[PDB]
Amino acid sequence: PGAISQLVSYGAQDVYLTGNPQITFFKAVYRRYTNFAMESIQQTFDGTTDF
Amino acid sequence: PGAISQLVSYGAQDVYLTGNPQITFFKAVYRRYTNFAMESIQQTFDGTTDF
Amino acid sequence: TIKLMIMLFSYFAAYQLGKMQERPQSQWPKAKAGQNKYMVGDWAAWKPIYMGVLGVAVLLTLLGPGGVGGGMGGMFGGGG
Amino acid sequence: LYQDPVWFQDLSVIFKRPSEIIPTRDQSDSERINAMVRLVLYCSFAVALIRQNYLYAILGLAIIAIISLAYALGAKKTKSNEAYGNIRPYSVKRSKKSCSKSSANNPFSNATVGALLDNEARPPACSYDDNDMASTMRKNFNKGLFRNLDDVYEVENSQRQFYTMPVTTAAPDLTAFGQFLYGSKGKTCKE
Amino acid sequence: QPNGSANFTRYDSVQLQLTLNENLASGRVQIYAPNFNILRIAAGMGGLAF
Repeated sequence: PGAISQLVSYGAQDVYLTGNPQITFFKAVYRRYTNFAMESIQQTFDGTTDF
Repeated sequence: PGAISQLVSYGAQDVYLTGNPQITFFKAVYRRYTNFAMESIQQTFDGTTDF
Repeated sequence: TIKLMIMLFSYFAAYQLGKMQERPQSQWPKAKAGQNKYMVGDWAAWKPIYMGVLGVAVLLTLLGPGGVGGGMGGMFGGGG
Repeated sequence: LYQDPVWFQDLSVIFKRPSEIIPTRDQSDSERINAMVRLVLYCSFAVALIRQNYLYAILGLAIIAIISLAYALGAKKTKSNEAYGNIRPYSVKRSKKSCSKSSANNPFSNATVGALLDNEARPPACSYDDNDMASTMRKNFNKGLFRNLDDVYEVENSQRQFYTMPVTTAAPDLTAFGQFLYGSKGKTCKE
Repeated sequence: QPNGSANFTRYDSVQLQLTLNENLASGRVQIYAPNFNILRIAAGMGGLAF
């Protein structure tokens, strides 16, 4: 029944999707990233800022 | 102050995020690709094109 | 067999043009797309190494004049 | 920044790890001395084995000492193997590129005014990872500075602000930059 | 995929200053701050790691 039936009724046409697999969608892996942080910094205008 | 405060107040609860970095977000990487070009070419119908 | 054995080395000495060596500069690492391999350090695991590193840092600080202060007072000693 | 492969001189025990090199070619002077050491050791040991008098090995070791001592003492300090610009004509053989190592007065070798002091022509401060100068840099920065012992990945005493500037010589070496952006391409179609 | 974080665990004291408009009713400012932790599961045993 349910998902178990979908798992048990294994065929031939599905080997291309699940036989000798490389990935499990349900194993999260993330990369460690270089420490960085962002800041909004004001820059100023050289010359009049107008029309 | 600023990003410095965020970077400098380095703790323990961030080791698993930035220690021994694996990815630098600031290094763009792209892969070179197979040379190709695309063209729209008209094909014609064999037989009447009607209702 | 002196003349011969020395020449055997001489013939071989000439011949091995080239120089094999240990990889230079820096070694490199590969990054999984995020499925199918074990991280280098367990995420729970990473914090402990942080903690392990501290053992060394604190031990250095058991001698004030040898390094950096601690959380109170100070301590003295020396070697021999 | 210019990088070269790894080598070492006959001290330690390197004379066995890349074994079976006898005579010099396209090798550094230290590697050439190592190859001569290999020649002498194998020759003398083989001669001692052929004629079991146990003294040809002694003479081999003695001449090893002679060659190594000559190389150690007779080296000429007049080397200016500094690579920059378009030409490196001093030598084409394998050699260690000159580096301006970090110093107490200039922890990061930023060539602020040290260039005008004595060097005049100052070799570039080579890469952060070349010769373990990262440890020396950290030691020099942490000279006379106290830490609060709340940061074992020290960022609290403002490591990040300090760094090596992109150029560490008197001149930006614009020729190398231009060759980087615009290759010579050797003999081109117009020629 | 983590793209940066602020380790508030080392911010001994944090304050957020709001300059308010002149026409607001008395009420609440509800402040949310999604953060990171590690789900720590071993030998049948769970729990969330700090």
